Amino acid sequence: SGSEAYFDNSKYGWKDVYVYAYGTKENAEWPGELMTKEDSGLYKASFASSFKSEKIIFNNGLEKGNGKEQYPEAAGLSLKAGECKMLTAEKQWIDYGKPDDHAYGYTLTANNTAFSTESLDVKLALKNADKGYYSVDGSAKKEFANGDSVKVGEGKIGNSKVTLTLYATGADGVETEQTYTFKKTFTASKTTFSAKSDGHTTAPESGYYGTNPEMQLGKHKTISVDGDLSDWDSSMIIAQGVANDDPRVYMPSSMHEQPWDAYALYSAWDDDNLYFLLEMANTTYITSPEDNFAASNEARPWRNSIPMYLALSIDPAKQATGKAVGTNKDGSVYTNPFVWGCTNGTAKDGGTGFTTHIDTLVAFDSNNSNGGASIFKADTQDTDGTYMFNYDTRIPIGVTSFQAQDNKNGFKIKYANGTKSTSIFGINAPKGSRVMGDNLDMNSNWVDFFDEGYKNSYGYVYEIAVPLNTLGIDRSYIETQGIGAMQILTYGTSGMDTLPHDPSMLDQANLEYSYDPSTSHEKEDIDNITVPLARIGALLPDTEVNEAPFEVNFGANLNSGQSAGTPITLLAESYHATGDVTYSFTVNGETVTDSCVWTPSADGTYSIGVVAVDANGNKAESTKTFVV
Ligand SMILES: [Ca+2]
Ligand SMILES: [Ca+2]
Ligand SMILES: [Ca+2]
Ligand SMILES: [Ca+2]
Repeated sequence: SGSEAYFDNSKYGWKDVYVYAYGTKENAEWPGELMTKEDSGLYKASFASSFKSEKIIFNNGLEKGNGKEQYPEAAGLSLKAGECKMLTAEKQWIDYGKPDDHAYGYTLTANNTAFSTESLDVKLALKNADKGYYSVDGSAKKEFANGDSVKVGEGKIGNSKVTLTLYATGADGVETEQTYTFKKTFTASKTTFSAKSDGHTTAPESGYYGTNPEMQLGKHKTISVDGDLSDWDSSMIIAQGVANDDPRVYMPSSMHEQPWDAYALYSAWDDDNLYFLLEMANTTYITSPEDNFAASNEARPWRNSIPMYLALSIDPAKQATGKAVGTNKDGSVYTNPFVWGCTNGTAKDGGTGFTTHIDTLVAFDSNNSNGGASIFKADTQDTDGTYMFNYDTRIPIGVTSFQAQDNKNGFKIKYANGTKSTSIFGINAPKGSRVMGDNLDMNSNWVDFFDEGYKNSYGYVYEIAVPLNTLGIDRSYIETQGIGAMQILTYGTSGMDTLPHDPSMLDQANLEYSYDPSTSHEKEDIDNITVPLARIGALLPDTEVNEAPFEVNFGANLNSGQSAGTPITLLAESYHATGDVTYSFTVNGETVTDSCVWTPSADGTYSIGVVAVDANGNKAESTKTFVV
């Protein structure tokens, strides 16, 4: 009955260990209640079954300015009724058997840990027993004792799961098992590129992010601005983002808020229009369905009128900071820090500025009801050589009336539910656990949400046509000189998400919104774009292109440690190859079409490998250890 928390105090050295529980209930006023030092040396605390969902903070009880220590420093660690966990000397929150008197094998690495090394050394331990057994990827049971280790992932191909079951028997004779899952990740290098002349100071984000992936610069094609996506395909994506990286996810409990989650930007052009498709995701259905509003079509972006922006670079030399300029009826010049800000209903601070070069701002709104929608040009130079967006020359694209959807000067916009991508990658960690930077870490808990129940109707799409004559260009300019684009999303003023993604969208994501500390400050702060725009039509002249090399991801389908006579499938996949790839598998250097089966007869430690050669003689090799 209830739950248990254990604390390893061997490194902290606190004289008294306190535990503070908050969630379904609060055990006591901070610093909390005193944990019990056991014979194990561990400190233990127990919570009744009413404490159904809690977060745990360990501290030494002393006050600020008198030697206060605590862990974690911010949110607590998750503990639900029925669970039993321990904070290790290495500060890992790990399962520790169950809250009973049985024996259990456990790992000193947290369950479901991802890793990109060739193996993860997991230490094993026993609760209420002194001998156990383990099986890895269904291997024969093997003895183990406290301190022993298992090379999780060793010998395996990358991007694969590992299953590890620990068996234990206590003094009550109950045999128990604990099954653990780990993922070995593999990340191929991607061809990236950047040009100094655009004034960018932050590299384009990679991993799951990508700017102009595979040198996709959009495609020449007439697009039908309806709500239908049959005229687009993946090859036209110019900026790939990720799902569930919008600011709200970094708050302790902000999944009730409407998402602003940009997933992907596509572009095309003909002789009349520049075209865009924009994908937005809504993974609340999967992450937090208890939040009814957010995990519903009530969170569709056109529910209200929210500003959106396509920022373009037409003349590449011009650098517009976002500042805006205009003239009164009496001729006097005025300036604003952004084209829109505290404007009409919006009484909120915030905005997005630009270090990367832009000179044009397509300023529209999320339900296409703002009659003031405009295309601004930075056509007026400031004293510092920067350019300012001009109210006096703005091209109006707004509707005359919301019901007519009759935008001026040729601007077309249609929005709808839907999803063009067939995969929706994003981190699916428990609410409140998100950490700054985890969108750049390949060992975060990444999932394809289509494998967790995502549906096409969950997401949202916008299809947009901007007439070339409203940008001062033609098709030939796009295809020989090229331009840059970025989609910005807001929640009223400040940016929230961009494609290409910019880190200033999340540099303050965990700070508190001034009007409601449960929601993110990113709604109201000042963003500053420093990544490269996505190119359309052609590359900037001084572009340095980093070509990813031809490489291979190789390994076994079962973890090292199988039994003799077990068939072991060796697998290989290649990346960035030219034409036909020829694989050549070996065991101890002895050769054994993209895979092959190897049955070892005798025990021992083997070297498995593959050499891969493509049609231009490019070679890639991998060699790994497999033990039986
Ligand atoms: Ca269409
Ligand atoms: Ca996003
Ligand atoms: Ca920010
Ligand atoms: Ca912001």
